[PDB]
Amino acid sequence: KQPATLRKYCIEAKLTNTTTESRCPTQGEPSLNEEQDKRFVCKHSMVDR
Amino acid sequence: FHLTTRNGEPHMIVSRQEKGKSLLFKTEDGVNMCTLMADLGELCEDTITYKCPLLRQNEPEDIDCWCNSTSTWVTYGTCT
Amino acid sequence: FHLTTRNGEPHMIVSRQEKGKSLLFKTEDGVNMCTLMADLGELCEDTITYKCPLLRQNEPEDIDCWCNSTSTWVTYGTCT
Amino acid sequence: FHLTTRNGEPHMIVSRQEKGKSLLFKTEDGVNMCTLMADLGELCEDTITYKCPLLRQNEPEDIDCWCNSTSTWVTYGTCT
Repeated sequence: KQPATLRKYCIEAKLTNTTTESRCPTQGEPSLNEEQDKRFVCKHSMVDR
Repeated sequence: FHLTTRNGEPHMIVSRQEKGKSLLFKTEDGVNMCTLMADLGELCEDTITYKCPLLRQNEPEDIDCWCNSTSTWVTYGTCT
Repeated sequence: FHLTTRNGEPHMIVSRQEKGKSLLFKTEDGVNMCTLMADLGELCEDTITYKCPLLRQNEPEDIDCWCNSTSTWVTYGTCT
Repeated sequence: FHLTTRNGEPHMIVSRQEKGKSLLFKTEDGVNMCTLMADLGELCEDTITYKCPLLRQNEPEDIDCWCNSTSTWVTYGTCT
């Protein structure tokens, strides 16, 4: 009866409000405030400009 | 399209019926003309949002959105 | 755009400068208005060709091209 | 930008606010127009300095700076 829950695994998800930000060569790493919102998945990369 | 802002910068919420047409909106610095060349579909939950750079006498490369007077953010759905 | 045919049916060769504008062409059954919402780029070797269905009082779904009076074929390049 | 010299040749100290604009400066041989296409950032300790070749009716290749009347040296910082 009511045994301790160890971990919840998500097995299916959806994505919404995808947002992109980028800076020119020389001007450091860009950022988005939603990068501080735990409900978002984010990635940092480099791209030709 | 609905004209709003994102951190002081102009933001365009573009709907489906605007695909293929020049986007014009007045700004203190004159009239701004952004060009949308985007998967542009119906406005829904699946949005994407990104920036349309200012481009002065330069050919566009690796982009499908750009304005010629003032950098603008754009948002549209991909649904159909 | 260049208006030609494909097996008796109207065919539209759409160039880059028409992105975002209503496509109109006269036909025995009145004036036809196709709507192109497409990766539409410059006319080149990399073409794609497909059909724009007739849509009477129905919302479009899973398509980026449709006409409202007579089904039409469309062709455009993807180059930039 | 500050116009100075480097061994008899004109030298341009380009600041951040000039990114994207035609660089013009008078010279005995008429008006010189250099084009800067550079990582151009804020003037600081991390400078780089190099030459912008003269280019008469030739397309530029493997360069981001060139003038059309008199070869010029250019210097700018990379800070941001």
